[PDB]
Amino acid sequence: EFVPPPECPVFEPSWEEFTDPLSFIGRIRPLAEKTGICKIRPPKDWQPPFACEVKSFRFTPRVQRLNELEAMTVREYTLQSFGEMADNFKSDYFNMPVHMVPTELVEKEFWRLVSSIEEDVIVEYGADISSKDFGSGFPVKDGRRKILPEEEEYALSGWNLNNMPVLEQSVLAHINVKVPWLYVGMCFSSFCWHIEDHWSYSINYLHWGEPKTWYGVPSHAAEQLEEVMRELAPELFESQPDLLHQLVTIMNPNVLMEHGVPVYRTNQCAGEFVVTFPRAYHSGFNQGYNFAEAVNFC
Ligand SMILES: C=CC(=O)N1CCCN(c2cc(NCCC(=O)O)nc(-c3ccccn3)n2)CC1
Ligand SMILES: [Mn+2]
Repeated sequence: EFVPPPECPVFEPSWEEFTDPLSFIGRIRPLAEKTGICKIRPPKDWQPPFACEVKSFRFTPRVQRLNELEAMTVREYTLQSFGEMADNFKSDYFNMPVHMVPTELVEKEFWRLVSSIEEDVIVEYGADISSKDFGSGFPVKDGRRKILPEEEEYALSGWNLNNMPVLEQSVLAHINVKVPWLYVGMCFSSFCWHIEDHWSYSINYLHWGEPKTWYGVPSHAAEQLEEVMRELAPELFESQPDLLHQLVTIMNPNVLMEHGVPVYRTNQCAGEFVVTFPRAYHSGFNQGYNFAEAVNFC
């Protein structure tokens, strides 16, 4: 009986507030930093077109076994062929059309399978595809793809993830002499509990497809989550550094909540932004075939 965590804040900025992402995130910060994650719905007219080279988009997804940690004790696809596989998997698993499966049912079934010792569900995830390989999901004035006059406002938009500031201030940067990543998801494909490198911000955009479910923990409960992890994670991974342990830190949010860790959830739909604040532990899974883009900013 999985209990859905409370909903994270959702913001619907007007066209005035939507003029600058960094200004908007700083003003919603007093609330969103207390929940770890937040969702931002752009104005209804803001619809960036999909600019990925779909004709050339090929990738080999990684294999995910949902119950790999509880059990302790691949084809190359195009975007079309992966989606046909993703839709056939979900429609066969739930025995109904893909768009008719309630998001609460996929959520309850995902967490049952993760801890299931009898059912071994295996899915695939097109994870960590660089935007340099086939182009960003957003229009970019890089001269390698045709940008129409109606699309130029999106190539120059501050909410275009390619236009987010990524350079961190340091003395090393002045003594010296990032790009968004793409995620093609299917039903039950997931990412486990982790924080971004250098406790960085991260913004995620779902270009199209089925929703992506998120779980977020505010930064003021980061040490409590890490303590709960060490107490409940397998002992063979107890001594591993964070950069490696984060690869195998899948945990039911109700287990964290039972130990007093505040967890917030949300369903990121197509065309919606999710922002993760510094040192906000987050995890989640995809409701079905979708396409997401994410970048770290500061
Ligand atoms: C956390 C490890 C993890 O579960 N995986 C599998 C899932 C895909 N992938 C991801 C995904 C992700 N965010 C989800 C975005 C989305 O899927 O839309 N963040 C990272 C990451 C890794 C190191 C440092 C910072 N971030 N890696 C690779 C490792
Ligand atoms: Mn990440």
